[PDB]
Amino acid sequence: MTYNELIYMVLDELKLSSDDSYYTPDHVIFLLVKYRSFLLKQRYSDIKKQIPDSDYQSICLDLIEVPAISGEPCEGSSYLRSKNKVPTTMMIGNPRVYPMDFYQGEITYISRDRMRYVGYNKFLRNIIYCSKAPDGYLYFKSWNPQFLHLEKVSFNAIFEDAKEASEMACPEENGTICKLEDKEFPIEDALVPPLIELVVKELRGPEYSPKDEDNNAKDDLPDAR
Amino acid sequence: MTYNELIYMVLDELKLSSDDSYYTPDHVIFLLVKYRSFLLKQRYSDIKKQIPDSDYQSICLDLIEVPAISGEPCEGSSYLRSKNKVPTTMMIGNPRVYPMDFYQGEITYISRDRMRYVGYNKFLRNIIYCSKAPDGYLYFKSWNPQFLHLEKVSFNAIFEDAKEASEMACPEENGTICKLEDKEFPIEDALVPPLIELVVKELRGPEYSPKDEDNNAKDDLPDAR
Amino acid sequence: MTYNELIYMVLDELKLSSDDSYYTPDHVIFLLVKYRSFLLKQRYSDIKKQIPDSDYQSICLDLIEVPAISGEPCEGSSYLRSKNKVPTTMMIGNPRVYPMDFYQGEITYISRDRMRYVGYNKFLRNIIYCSKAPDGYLYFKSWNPQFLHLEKVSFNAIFEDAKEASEMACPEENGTICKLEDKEFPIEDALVPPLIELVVKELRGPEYSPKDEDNNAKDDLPDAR
Amino acid sequence: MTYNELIYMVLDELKLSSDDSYYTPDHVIFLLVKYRSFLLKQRYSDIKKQIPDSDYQSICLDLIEVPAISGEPCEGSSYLRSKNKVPTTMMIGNPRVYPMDFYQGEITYISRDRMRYVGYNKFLRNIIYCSKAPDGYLYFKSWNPQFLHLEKVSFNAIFEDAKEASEMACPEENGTICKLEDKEFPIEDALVPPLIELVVKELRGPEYSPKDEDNNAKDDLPDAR
Amino acid sequence: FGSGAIGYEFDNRYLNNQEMSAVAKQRLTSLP
Amino acid sequence: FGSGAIGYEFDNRYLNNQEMSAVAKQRLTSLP
Amino acid sequence: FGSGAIGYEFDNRYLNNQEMSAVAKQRLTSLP
Amino acid sequence: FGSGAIGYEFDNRYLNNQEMSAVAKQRLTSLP
Amino acid sequence: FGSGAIGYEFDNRYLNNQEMSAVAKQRLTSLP
Amino acid sequence: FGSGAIGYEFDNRYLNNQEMSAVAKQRLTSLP
Amino acid sequence: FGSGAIGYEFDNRYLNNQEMSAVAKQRLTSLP
Amino acid sequence: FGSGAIGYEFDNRYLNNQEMSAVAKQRLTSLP
Amino acid sequence: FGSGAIGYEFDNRYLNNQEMSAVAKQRLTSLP
Amino acid sequence: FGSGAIGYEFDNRYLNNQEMSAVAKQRLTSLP
Amino acid sequence: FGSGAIGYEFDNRYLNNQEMSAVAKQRLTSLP
Amino acid sequence: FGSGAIGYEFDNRYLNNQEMSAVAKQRLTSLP
Repeated sequence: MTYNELIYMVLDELKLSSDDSYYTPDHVIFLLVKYRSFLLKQRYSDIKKQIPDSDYQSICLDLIEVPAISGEPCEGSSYLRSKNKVPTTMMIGNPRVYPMDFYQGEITYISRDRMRYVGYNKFLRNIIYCSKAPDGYLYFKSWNPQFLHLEKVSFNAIFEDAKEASEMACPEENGTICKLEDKEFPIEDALVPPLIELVVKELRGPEYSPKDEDNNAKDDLPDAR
Repeated sequence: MTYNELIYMVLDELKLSSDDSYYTPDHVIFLLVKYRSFLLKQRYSDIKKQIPDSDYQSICLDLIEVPAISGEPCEGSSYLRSKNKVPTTMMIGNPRVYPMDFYQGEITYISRDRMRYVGYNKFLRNIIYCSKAPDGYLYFKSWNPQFLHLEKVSFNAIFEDAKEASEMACPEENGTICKLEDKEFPIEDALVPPLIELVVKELRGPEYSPKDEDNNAKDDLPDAR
Repeated sequence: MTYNELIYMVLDELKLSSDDSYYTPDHVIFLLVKYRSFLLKQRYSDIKKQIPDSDYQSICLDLIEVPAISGEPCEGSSYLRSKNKVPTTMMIGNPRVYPMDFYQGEITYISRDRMRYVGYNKFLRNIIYCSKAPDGYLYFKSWNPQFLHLEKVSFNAIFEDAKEASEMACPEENGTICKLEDKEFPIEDALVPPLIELVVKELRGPEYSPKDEDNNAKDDLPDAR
Repeated sequence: MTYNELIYMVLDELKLSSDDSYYTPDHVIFLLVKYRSFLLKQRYSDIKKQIPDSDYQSICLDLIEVPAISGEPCEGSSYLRSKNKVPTTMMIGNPRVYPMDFYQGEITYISRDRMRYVGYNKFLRNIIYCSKAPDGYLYFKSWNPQFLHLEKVSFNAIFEDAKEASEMACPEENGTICKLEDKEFPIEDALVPPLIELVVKELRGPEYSPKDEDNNAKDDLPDAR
Repeated sequence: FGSGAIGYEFDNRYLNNQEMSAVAKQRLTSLP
Repeated sequence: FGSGAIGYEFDNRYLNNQEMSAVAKQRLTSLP
Repeated sequence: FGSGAIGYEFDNRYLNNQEMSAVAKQRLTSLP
Repeated sequence: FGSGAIGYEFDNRYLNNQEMSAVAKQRLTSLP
Repeated sequence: FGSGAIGYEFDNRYLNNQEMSAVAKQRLTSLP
Repeated sequence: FGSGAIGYEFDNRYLNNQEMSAVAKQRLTSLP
Repeated sequence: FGSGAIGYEFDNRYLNNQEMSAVAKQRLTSLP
Repeated sequence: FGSGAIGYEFDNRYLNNQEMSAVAKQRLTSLP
Repeated sequence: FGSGAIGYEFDNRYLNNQEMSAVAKQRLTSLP
Repeated sequence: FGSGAIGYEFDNRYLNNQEMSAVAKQRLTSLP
Repeated sequence: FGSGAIGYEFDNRYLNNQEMSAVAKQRLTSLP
Repeated sequence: FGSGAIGYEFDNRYLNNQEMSAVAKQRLTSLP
């Protein structure tokens, strides 16, 4: 399914059909993305399971060489980092940074706090690592000075904000999809009926709540206007 | 049974007979496919059971020879990949790629994460491997150069979206079927009364829900209009 | 009993007597057949029990010699396959393809996934194996070339759809039964009071449910019309 | 008790006196026979008990020698079979075929799947076997060629249909009974108050159910007509 | 309304599991 | 209304499962 | 209103686990 | 109103935990 | 209305099964 | 209305079954 | 109406059976 | 109406039998 | 009406008994 | 009103805790 | 009305006893 | 009306003690 097929099933179930309604598709895009990450953390974090190829989104990155702090020599070897910030992964899938081909190359996405002590073992001095720093960028570090010649990597994981990873999505064979709603929503079909139900239940109560309708410099909500 | 028996047995149960109704059949085709993969995952994923043949679909594929990254020489070996994007299979059946004959050939469908390290054991060097990349295309990889001559395979699995696999289905002896409502719905007959009950309960609530019928540039849903 | 005694008991329990009613026998033939496979799976899949003779149906089959794939020589050996599609068997009973005499013949109905590696023992090289391929036809295979002279077999099993298996039924002694409702309905009599009760509970809810009777370009189901 | 006592106690408990009623005594003959075998399989199938002599019916059968498949010579030995179809027995009693005396002769009724391999032990080559084929007829097979001279057997078991088996029932010393309603109902008298209660509860709800009384080319059950 | 052919067999199957469990505790003991 | 031949046969059956659950605990003890 | 296609199997599956737990107490006792 | 996609998956997950605790009692007895 | 000749005989029966379940626990102990 | 000759003898008999269940736990132990 | 001479003697006697059950479990243990 | 000299006794007696049942399960261990 | 000087001292006595019944299972086990 | 993000994670956590207790009774028996 | 200063200190007290009964079961086992 | 700061941390603490009870029954056994 797409984004458009998922929003318009919450809107038709909540019967939000008029232009002049209090709730938008922009309300539902917020809630379908927050209740996607709510729901995957509920299922896939107690005991380990098979996560399907539906929950993953591959995003394309452009790497630049950045220094450690500033331009000084006595600091440390320079890193690579993305041109743009990276959406935050969840800790439930198999994150995988791959060089534009999934089945090839070992670039190892590890945590931000492992990577400050990594690469000291003499057989792991060719392995490129990744992590998302508190800057929000994906920084790379390797003891092999050939790692600075990367120009483009792709990142396949279960990201928290599915809205964020759908802006950085890879270009297709045809071309990059201009509209967001024509992109694919990343959740399995086995989880669409609770994802719709939790978003429909979230807004249906607030759908019939009274509004402060009279413009009279006064709160008309205790009178249920 | 077909789609037309299942679509209308919800509509005749919701009594949605009029052409001037809020819930078209396309609301039901979406909900039947999402509540199918909901229902196959409750029964067939918890512990391992027998799967009936009724939940499976065969889709026919056209494979084309693609390189790993681009036309460079030192990237790696080239793959075959299907021409169109394939549906994502649920992990509960026996997903089976077969060379237009189910009882013949060993084209072994495996995961995307396993296929990057494969074929090194010297007796597994004539076996073709399948997995689904994060593109959405079924990629083919083997260490035998004879595998690049495949023009067509098929693919029997339990797919998540039944609509995506009904549009890519195998042509019959009479021919291809144009109308999607003439194709066979893939769920077992022992699961249709749990399937019809949920999709009715999904919509029987909103079928009596009030709408903003009045054009007055105002949200009238709190007024129960 | 026939179908007619079971169709016209569900109607007479719902008092759907008039020709100008919403729910016709075409609604009830669907619900009696779909709830039969629901009820037989719920009773005879928990542990293995004795299945009565009533749940089974014998169908008659015409076989034709078909190739493996096409007219190439190096594709494999040929099979026998039925002309028309066979109904999907439930996995609860004793499925049994027999050469028109039930008390004779060794034609072995097996799974589709077992049949691709079969007959490799030096003693089981003359036994005819049946399985329902994803084409929907019953395929036949042996290492004995004598099996290609089979012109006719039968198939007595518990099929999922009893309406498909009543149409392909074996010819009687008197003659063919032209009406579907004059054929016998295949379920044991100890399961008919829970079979009728589930169908009447399914339709009595929608039987008093309002309709959109006004031809006024508007959905009046929120108004309970 | 007969059928006439049992049909009318359901009718008097529901007070269906008038000839212009919706629920004829043929609705009750359907519901008594189906709730007989429902109530019989509830009591006597979980753990084996003593079955009374009330639940059995002795039906008379005339046999004819039929070929195996056709008049081809090398197909196999012939069988005997009844002229008409034999009612399906249940698997809870002592089904017993006897040559018109109950205390004489061993004509062993066995299941249809056992009789395809039977009579191979050299001491069991004078014993006649019985099973009901999927044709609907009762088939006879023994390695002793004297079994082809049977003219008439009788069959005593717990059949699923008390009505279908009462019509092939044995002739009395007085004579045949013309009407079905003067034959004995085959259930133990300790099961008749539960048998009547289930049929009365099945019909008491639909007794006071609304009908489409008006002829107006419209379904008037939503209006509770 | 009224129908009691499923609430019978669900109450009857509830009573099989009581007595099948009750006979599962029956022991003819030994070792005097 | 009233028809009480199945609530009787189920209450008699539930107390029949209680009598077996009690007489499966009864022991004529040894090693004195 | 009414539909018993899921209320049947949720009650039927509950009686399966009671029968599954009844037979899991069954022993054929040794040391006679 | 109506939505039953959550009570279905919670009653099945209740009855899946009941089966997994029932099949955790099955013992094949040794030393006879 | 009212007639309690059957509700008597079940409570009298169930109180017996509580009485049998009490006296199936009674032991005369040993090993002193 | 009211009558307390069947309810009293059952409530008094229910307290007997708990007393015999209480005096079946009274043990004077050994191995000191 | 009101009377409390059986409501006293039955709920006193219930706590009697509850007290005798608690003091039947009291042990002065051995083997230190 | 209202008077609570019996309910004060009967709840204090229940909290005595609960407390005397709790201190009955108190042991001082006797292994190294 | 209201006064909470007995329901306080019946509940703070009730949770005292569940507190001692908690600490009466606490052991410092041996044989390592 | 309506919002179901706290009752859903509480009911998930309940079936987690009924699962961790049920799966901690999975014993693979030895001494045969 | 409303006051939650004793309904808090009792419900917090109850959850302590559910924890203190749970941490009285924790073991680091021996004999392997 | 609405406040969910006390009911959340009371219900979370109740589901905590079920988790602390479940992890105390987990055992990695020995003696094969």
